[PDB]
Amino acid sequence: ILSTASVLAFERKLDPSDALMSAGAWAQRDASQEWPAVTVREKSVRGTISNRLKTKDRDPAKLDASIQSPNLQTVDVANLPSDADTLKVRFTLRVLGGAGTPSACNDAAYRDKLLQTVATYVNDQGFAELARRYAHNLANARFLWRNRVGAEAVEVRINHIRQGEVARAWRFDALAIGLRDFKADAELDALAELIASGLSGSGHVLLEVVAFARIGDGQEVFPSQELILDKGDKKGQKSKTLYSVRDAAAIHSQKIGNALRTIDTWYPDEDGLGPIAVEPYGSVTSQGKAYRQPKQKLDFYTLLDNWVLRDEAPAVEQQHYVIANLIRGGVFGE
Amino acid sequence: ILSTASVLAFERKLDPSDALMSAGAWAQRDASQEWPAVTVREKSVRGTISNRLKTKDRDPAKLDASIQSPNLQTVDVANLPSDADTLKVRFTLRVLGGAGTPSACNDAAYRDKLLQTVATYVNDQGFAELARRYAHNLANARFLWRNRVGAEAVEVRINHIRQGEVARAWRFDALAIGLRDFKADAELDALAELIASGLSGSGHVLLEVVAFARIGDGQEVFPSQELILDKGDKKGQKSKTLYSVRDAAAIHSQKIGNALRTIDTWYPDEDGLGPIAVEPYGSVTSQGKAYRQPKQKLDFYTLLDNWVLRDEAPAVEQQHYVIANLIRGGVFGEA
Amino acid sequence: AQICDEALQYAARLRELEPGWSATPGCQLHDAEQLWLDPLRAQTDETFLQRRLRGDWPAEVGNRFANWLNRAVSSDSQILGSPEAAQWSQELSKELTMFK
Repeated sequence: ILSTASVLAFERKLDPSDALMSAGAWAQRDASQEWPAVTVREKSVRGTISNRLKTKDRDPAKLDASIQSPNLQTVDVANLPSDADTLKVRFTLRVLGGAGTPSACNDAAYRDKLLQTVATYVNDQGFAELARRYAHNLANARFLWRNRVGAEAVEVRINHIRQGEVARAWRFDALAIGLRDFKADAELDALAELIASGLSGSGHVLLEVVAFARIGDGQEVFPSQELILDKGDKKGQKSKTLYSVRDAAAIHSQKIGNALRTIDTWYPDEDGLGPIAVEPYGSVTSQGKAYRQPKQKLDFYTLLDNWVLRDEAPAVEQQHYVIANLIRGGVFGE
Repeated sequence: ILSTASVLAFERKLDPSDALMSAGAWAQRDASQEWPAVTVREKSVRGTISNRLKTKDRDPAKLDASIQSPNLQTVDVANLPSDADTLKVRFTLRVLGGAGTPSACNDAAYRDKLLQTVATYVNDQGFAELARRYAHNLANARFLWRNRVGAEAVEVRINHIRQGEVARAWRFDALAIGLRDFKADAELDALAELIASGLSGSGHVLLEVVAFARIGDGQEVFPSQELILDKGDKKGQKSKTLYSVRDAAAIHSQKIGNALRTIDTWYPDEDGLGPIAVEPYGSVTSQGKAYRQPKQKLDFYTLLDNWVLRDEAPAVEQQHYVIANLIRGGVFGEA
Repeated sequence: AQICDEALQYAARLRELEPGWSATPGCQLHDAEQLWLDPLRAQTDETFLQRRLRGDWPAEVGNRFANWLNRAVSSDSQILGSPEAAQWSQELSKELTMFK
């Protein structure tokens, strides 16, 4: 009998970089090669005790009167200069190709069957529905996470770097293209064709993405906050640390990958909520939900194990979901 | 009766070094002597629970609460700088010579018979095919394992260090030279003649191999992940440790040695897939298959016991394979 | 400062003994400083102790520490006094409530 392999290692296609941030004035976006980078400052604030107080075994009103007395915190903040109203976010993106070919597989018969199934998918249908949604998520600047909610003009410039030059430069208005529906455009299907050629393996694809946003003069930008687990003893810590490449505020590359990866509009309880990041057991931990629970038979693992082993080929949307999870990569097994 | 020796120790030929990684820009690769080294850095990331859940004895409420809530993991990463689009990886290689002489034996008559067999192989045909395939594995940048699959253009320079400086420098386009086709070029068989003269013992050959790969601005490069055995496989408190020599990301020397040894185009299955690494019971544990199993009589031990004891010579490609195994070196010998 | 951080080091290096102590004898001085040497928050496991977070320990530990430093440091300037006791008491009390 053919069973799934115990070691399965799928490499990451659509490799992003750390997206570095700088600041400048709008309409000077063309000469934005020398804009000063946004630096992370550390500031100390004094505030009130603003949390639900524990009232289990403390004093009723004596030691629980930590109110009427401030608390003193020391956090980080990234700001624009006072004479700059435009955040510029720049990163690179490689599109590798060879999606369903794992870098490690124990069962070789399973590897041959999986490669046959993936090549069957790519030869009956191109990489035309995945790369279109990837080019859409590149088009609207969803990689600006909280830097997109209050902007009046978001413009994305995408260069296809050929040797050391540019070979094709796209320029999209990221606010006309919504974050929830995938329309068609004369400049967007060309980028979808280029990402499809990179995904199938027809050519080496390297893109430089740079997005400008008008937020305002001297306002606050939100780079990636670092993950530091603070402890309950010896309190009075920092409790906010923003990530930085060398004296420059930046976004984590996995955050850019998550905002480029959110193409899943096929989950059984959607009526127009919008795309979700393609995950096995596709879940938003910030929103608290977990769509495609294994109670329903729409998990990545059940769909893959029914497609490859039992040859129960799913619907075309679920095929797009499974191949998007293979493009993301990961560790599968026993 | 001439049974095989009880101990057999063959020292490693083609001894590589730990390949250091640094970063810089393309079209200034000639002044790549002061390029800043790629440094490994730890990062804590937040992901979702994405693995096959053990739903055998656990309650469903804890399982879907686990897939709802995130999980936080600390891994290492080595990236290029934002102005650097080229990874420069440098190692040194010695080829030794005297591939047939073992370093340990128990039966001296077996030692003389094995040396006679290797000498008949050598004066029948030199180390031309093996050094041709080794020079091919040096020319195309197979030692960049995951640093090659998305590179736009790879250039591999190979210097022959005569005293402390170069005496012959080759420069190859590592993407035009494929990973499976063994072609013929003038610089390629010149380097093959050098490696053959080093393997025959007719000269001291030390090479410096420096490979530049154009990956892109600020992209992730991949050194060797360290095997942490019985010190950190308990909690999962550190999921991915990378290998660094001295404040510099580096590739393991035995990984470069496995990359150069990927010349075995001969095995009883279909040879159209490309070469595999030369090992007895030729095994790709990442691909999970063992070519040259002991069932089909084409493993290294069966061919060696047929060649030396019973004096039946195998096919010429199979004796190419077993002499490549003797170049690899190892521990052989029955009880 | 060196004396109170030595007391903090004594509280930290005696956190390496065991989580769970008991009503082992000698409780004539051992009710306020009983809980300054923390119960490691792992032997508890169901909140069997109600005065662990009541606030009873830090002012009393600072008071009895400053009384120890009063009776220990008394030069030819013989009396040291109660306001100095309250000052060193509130000093150690701030550095003990700094833990949470």
